[PDB]
Amino acid sequence: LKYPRRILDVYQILQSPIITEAAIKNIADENSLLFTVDVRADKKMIREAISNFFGVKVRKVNTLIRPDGTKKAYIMLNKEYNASELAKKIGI
Amino acid sequence: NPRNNLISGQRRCGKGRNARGIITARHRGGGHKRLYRKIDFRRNEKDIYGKIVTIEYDPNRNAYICLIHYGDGEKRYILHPRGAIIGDTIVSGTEVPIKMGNALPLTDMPLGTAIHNIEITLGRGGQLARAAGAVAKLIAKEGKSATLKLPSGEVRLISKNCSATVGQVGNVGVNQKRLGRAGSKRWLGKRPVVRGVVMNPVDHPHGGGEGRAPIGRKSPTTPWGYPALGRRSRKRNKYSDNFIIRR
Amino acid sequence: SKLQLKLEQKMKMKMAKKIRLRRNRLMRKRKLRKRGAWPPSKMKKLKNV
Amino acid sequence: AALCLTKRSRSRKSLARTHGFRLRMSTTSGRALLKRRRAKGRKILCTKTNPSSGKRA
RNA sequence: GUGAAACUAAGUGGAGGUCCGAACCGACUGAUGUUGAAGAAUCAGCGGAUGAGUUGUGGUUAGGGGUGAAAUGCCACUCG
RNA sequence: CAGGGCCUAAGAUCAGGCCGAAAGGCGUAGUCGAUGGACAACAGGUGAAUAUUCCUGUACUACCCCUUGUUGGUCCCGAGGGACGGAGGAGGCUAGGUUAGCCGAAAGAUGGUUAUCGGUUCAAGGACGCAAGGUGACCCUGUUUUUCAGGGUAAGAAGGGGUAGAGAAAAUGCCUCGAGCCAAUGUUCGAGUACCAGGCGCUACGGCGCUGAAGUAACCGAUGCCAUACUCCCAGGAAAAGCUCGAACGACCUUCAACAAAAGGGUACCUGUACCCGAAACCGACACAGGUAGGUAGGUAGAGAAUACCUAGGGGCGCGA
RNA sequence: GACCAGGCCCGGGCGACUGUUUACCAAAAACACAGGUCUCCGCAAAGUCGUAAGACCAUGUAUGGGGGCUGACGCCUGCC
Repeated sequence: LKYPRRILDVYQILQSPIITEAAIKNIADENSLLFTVDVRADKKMIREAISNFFGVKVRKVNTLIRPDGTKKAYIMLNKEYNASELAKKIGI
Repeated sequence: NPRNNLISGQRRCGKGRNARGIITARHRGGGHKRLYRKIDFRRNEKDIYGKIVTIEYDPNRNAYICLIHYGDGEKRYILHPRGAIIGDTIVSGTEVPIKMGNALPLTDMPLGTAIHNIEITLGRGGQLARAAGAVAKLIAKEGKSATLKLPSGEVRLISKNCSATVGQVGNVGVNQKRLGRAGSKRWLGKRPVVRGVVMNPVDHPHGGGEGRAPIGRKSPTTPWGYPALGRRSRKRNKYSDNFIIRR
Repeated sequence: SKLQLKLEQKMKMKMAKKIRLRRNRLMRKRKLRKRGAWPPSKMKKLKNV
Repeated sequence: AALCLTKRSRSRKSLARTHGFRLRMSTTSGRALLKRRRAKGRKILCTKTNPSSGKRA
């Protein structure tokens, strides 16, 4: 059997995007975009929940904790997909 | 050849002194790591020869030890006696002739011989007379005992079927190796001992007052109250194997 | 026949030579990370001190 | 020399091995201390650290 | 230099609980400071500074006790 | 990169086991426990707050797929190794420094003068390889034995290899082949359509935009490397895993399954990352003339990390007159 | 020529010496020391902590492990 490290309610593993101006800097400059996830999350569970719900090959998943408690995730997509054409569809 | 894979490695840490942590064997601490040497006291390979290749300094002992090989593939360490020619051959066994360096049970030998490593009963590793010059002689034997004069001026009839490594154990010249550097006592892991006059009455019974205090008590005592001169500390009925104390 | 054996032992000498020099240079890099003096940007900026 | 100051910059890992919740729950005495802490009403019955993260504030 | 010893120039060597002196450790004298800048320090010198050294980290001994190169010293500015 | 997914030291907890009014004490296997052992990334740029983490270049680890062989393989077990002291000084070099050469600019209202002012940079890694350094065994000849000139040995190095005993590996004993070996440093690629002095065009006058020369040699010389290299001494200098080798016994799975490689692609586990850290943010109740492990160690005069003045960088000590 | 950078000699008392000691009034002539001597201890040792199991001693074995006193070195250490 292929167990994950922790079973963590995968339709709630992502919470909200970040709409700061530096996030748009990461879109136009990095082909990346910014999500807010819960602390109980992975570079294997978030990375699977982007290539399925969105339909995009994700390059890397750079995560960090934020001292108010919640977790911040810079997800960088592949070169084949612009983050600007996939972020205006959501509302960025 | 150092790192023999016979130095045996893990020990209890240095010259320890902790039972529950309380100082219970006083004046200990300091020095090197002093990694011990697991030597072969009870020779479990009888009637096979073995040469002598190295006289290594054991820091745990007062004497030296030596590395002995075999005709088969093994390596041991034993206490080398006085007269260990390099390359000389030692062999344990029951009928092996007497040579300075080999071992044999206490029966098949004459009386009046220099032996260091003897056993007090069967099966043990090695107990008596194994210091840096400790030599035990034999007075004549008996039915199942053997009167043995061990190096205290003390005789003892003993079980006759005990292993014994015949020879006078070497490194005698530590009788005169002076510690005149005066802090070389601390290199052995031996802290300085304080004296009973210059302590307080809460610590030692000879805690004094003004000046160099005289000893005050009727007898010079230990720091736990027992008289420290002449009072024999020995249970009255243990063995009755010793013939005369002779001391 | 013997010179080919000397080339096989020489090839063992090259393989073990590259492995031992690789382990030695990586352990030197770890000895210089552990002291806190490895990266040449942090030394080249501190050439003046 | 230093001053007659007692607490210093010791790691909170070693302060949590001594005064933390594990050595406080490894004895009958320490869990009796937690009977008195929970019986009084203290919001912080130990002074600890965390092996993962620092503080959620 | 005698058949070998005993002993000595001369190099080589780098031992020391060696010497001078920085970091570092410690606190001998003096002045200041005494509602002090500081519940023990500043300034000028001072002792050790390859050792019986100093220090970090993780530990150990807990009060009819521990520990003490021994002062009733220290054990959270508290210790007969 | 630093810890955990690896390992153990001091020490702690200790299944069973012994003991003890209770609580618990002792103690073995086992398991935790870094201050240690093992393991793979450097340079330039970006940037109100992040950089070995983001972008670009070159890399390296650990598995899978793609091609050749093998029928056994993994673990436990047997072994090597990991694996270790202090002091000492001499070499071979790098890091830095100075000078010279080269390139660009310069008239700095003074008597003269360009003698002046700035650059002269590049890492990890991949390949090739080491001497006038150390090591390589014995004897004679020449020299201060020594650096070298010359002859002989069949073992006399780093290393491999056969056997013999209950002997797979190992260890021990015997025999044989090998004159070389070791490692910093080094040349090239990385590496220039980078960086850089300068000038060229606007200032929100805070900087951006285009173009761009030389980018070498020698003397010093490290407290850094070789280097756990040698010499000396006693006070004699951790452990386990990773790694490598291997028979029997023991547990499981077996053919397109397992194992070992050769190029080429794919994949990349959690926590810490700000800021202060010779301190106004830590510890001294203070924005306190005090304390706090470790790393980098520029110029001149000096033996020097003291001292005096200064480059970089940072301040003018939070009451003044 | 600045900063920096030994004052020395002649006697005596004590402690041989380098060190350690009362954090915050005493650094000493005090403690320790190398050395000496007495005394206990034959290993299921003595001694120490614990009602006990047991642990240090010690994975050491009288050239070793406790304990008392004195304190290098030189001459000795009398009588009861």
